[PDB]
Amino acid sequence: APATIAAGATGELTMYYWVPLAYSETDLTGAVLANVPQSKQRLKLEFAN
Amino acid sequence: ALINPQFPYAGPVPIPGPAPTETMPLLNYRVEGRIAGIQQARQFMPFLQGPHRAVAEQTYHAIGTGIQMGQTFNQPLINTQEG
Repeated sequence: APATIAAGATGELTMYYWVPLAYSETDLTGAVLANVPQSKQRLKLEFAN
Repeated sequence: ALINPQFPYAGPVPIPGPAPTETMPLLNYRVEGRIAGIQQARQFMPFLQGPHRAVAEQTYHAIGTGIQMGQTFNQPLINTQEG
């Protein structure tokens, strides 16, 4: 993200988030078994405005 | 441990100690846990169970056909030697 955005300018930003279920790549504590067809998961994202 | 007389090590931590809390209790956990989503019998993979050929042998089919035909030229007659 640009440190500053001057009057009249447009800045571009990139951001990444990892939303964990499992604790880590080797510790599956918290993971979710999703093999039940009719029954969906929901990941709600509320963005800045 | 060394004890040295006359300065002896108190014979205990005595009764002047400050009990700081009664927070000693771990409340037992009571819970009901249900992991029940419909399971479907199948998973898709690229390949499971195959033991792929690293080299094949050479393989073939077979045919023959024809008849017995011929054009011939013979050696001339010769004088017989002996017998």
